[PDB]
Amino acid sequence: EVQLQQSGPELVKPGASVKISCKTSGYTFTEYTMYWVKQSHGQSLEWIGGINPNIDDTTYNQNFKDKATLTVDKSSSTAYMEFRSLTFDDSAVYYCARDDKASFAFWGQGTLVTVSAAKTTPPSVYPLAPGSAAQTNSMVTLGCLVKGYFPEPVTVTWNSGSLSSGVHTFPAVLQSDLYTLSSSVTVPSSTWPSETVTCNVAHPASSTKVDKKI
Amino acid sequence: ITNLCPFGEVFNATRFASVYAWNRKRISNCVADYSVLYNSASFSTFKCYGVSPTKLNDLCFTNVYADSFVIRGDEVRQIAPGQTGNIADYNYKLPDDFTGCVIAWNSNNLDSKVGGNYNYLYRLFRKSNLKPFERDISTEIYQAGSTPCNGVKGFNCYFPLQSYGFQPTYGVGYQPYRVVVLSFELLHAPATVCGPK
Amino acid sequence: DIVMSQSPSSLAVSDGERVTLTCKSSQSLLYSTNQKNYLAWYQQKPGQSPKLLIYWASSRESGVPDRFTGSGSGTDFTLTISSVKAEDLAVYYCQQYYSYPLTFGAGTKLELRADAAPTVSIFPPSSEQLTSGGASVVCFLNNFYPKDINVKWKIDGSERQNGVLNSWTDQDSKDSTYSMSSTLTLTKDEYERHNSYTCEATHKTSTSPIVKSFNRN
Repeated sequence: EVQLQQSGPELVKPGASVKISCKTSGYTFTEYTMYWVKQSHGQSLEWIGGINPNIDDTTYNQNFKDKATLTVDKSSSTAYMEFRSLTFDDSAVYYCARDDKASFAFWGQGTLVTVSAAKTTPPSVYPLAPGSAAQTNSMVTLGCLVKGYFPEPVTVTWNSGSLSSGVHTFPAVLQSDLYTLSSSVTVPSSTWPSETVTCNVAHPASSTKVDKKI
Repeated sequence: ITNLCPFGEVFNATRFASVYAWNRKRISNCVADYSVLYNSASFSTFKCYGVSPTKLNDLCFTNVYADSFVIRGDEVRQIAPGQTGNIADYNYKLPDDFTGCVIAWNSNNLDSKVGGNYNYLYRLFRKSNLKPFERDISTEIYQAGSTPCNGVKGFNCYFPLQSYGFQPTYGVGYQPYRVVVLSFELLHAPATVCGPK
Repeated sequence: DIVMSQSPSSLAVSDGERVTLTCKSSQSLLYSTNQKNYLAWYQQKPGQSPKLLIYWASSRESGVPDRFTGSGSGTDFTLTISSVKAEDLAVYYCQQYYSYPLTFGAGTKLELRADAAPTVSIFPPSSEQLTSGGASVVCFLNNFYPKDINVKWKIDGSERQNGVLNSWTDQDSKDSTYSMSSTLTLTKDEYERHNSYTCEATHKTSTSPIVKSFNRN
């Protein structure tokens, strides 16, 4: 069909620029038109603009004036989108939309552009345990906090991946330019506190691994 | 012989039409001398497709259609049987069974119009490929994408007829050339326009 | 500009039931020349790119199953599915092609069913947290339904909203329920000046909010 190869993730700072590419293959690049759709706030879709590559015309939205520019490359059949004067609200996933036919518009994979002003810090793990010596419930809950890590995400495993049943992994929240997640599992009372477990995290960007015991 | 028809009026005309609005003057019931057009050697480019120019005196046809338009200097290769290009699929197409000739010459001094000639137009955009010997005069707005435009010159909705930029001081390139296409069609009907006797 | 609205924003659907989605525009999108309604229906899988399903509000694209039937013209438009499946768990959108700029819909996300009841699991702050100079009292709210839940934080009988962070995830496919975490941050000076830390959650399936507390001593 239509192969739309986009760029990978970028980690930039506010005030700088970034470039988003979208390479086409299989069809004529100069025939159809190119569009860009920004997906922000988790589910909301926003229209950036468009640029028919044939005669190089370009139109933009009112929300994206003097911010994004669109250029094409006829020799490489790749489209370009360059953002200038980036803000904290521009942290979203940008998509490459190719209008082949009115029956089906072909979409790419998505370009995750995270813009923030922070340094890569290793995560700090705080174990959690209930303070009640006895309870009526047959199931007990244990917790594990991950605070002060950048950038997202990290892999959080329970008992080196063996405790996979009944695991609730929560997404990260941004506070003071750092991300913070939490995790909790449901443990029966027959093993805890008779047997111990551990909270294993791993950050591939920082290449650090912290093993805390609960 | 009597009743000599002015066959040279299409070559010495005072007003030419555009490529998308090419005229076709029917010539019938006369005698034409073909040595004036080929043996005089006064034209720049001329080539017959399928017939020989020295054998039109003894082999004759029933009807002749004279097509006239003004095209660019590099675009003379698009006036040929089985070609694609900017005007071959949009403005004027010759079929593969074309048995006529194409006579062209450089109209530099007359059709110059220093400052940009804004009279002759041509088609860049069309919804489909043009059939051979078909003329398109109607001027709607082209739609290359899913966007309805009601008289809007905005994005992806423009005019489908531009201007020929003609410059008088330029290495030949896009120079205006007056092309006269004399279609030679031979049918089962009794012949009307033949050569000298 | 041309705006559009969706009604509703979320729908709880079961396997086998038919679902209708309503997309209403602020003006008519009917083009008199082509006699077509310039409106498109999209479907975005969680973690994947959105794909176009219904074009011109009455035609099915090749490769889309026959359950997706589009209808409507002018202002009122309706996307009708005959019988949903497990692969239909996605979010749907509405986009018009009538004029520039192109307007996208709000988004209609489907849910599962039904009847989950929550519990409260309080956690004291760790020893490594107080050594770093701060404190954090958390109580997890897992295995509940629907997602429209509320929680309150009251310290020593006084309600405090400074530092309340909520973390809500998607619906777990194993039990068709939700789980939500609530984190309240505070300093070590505020932890020593106070004794009781309570979090209170309100739910539709309970006539009394579930309370839970723990003491510093």
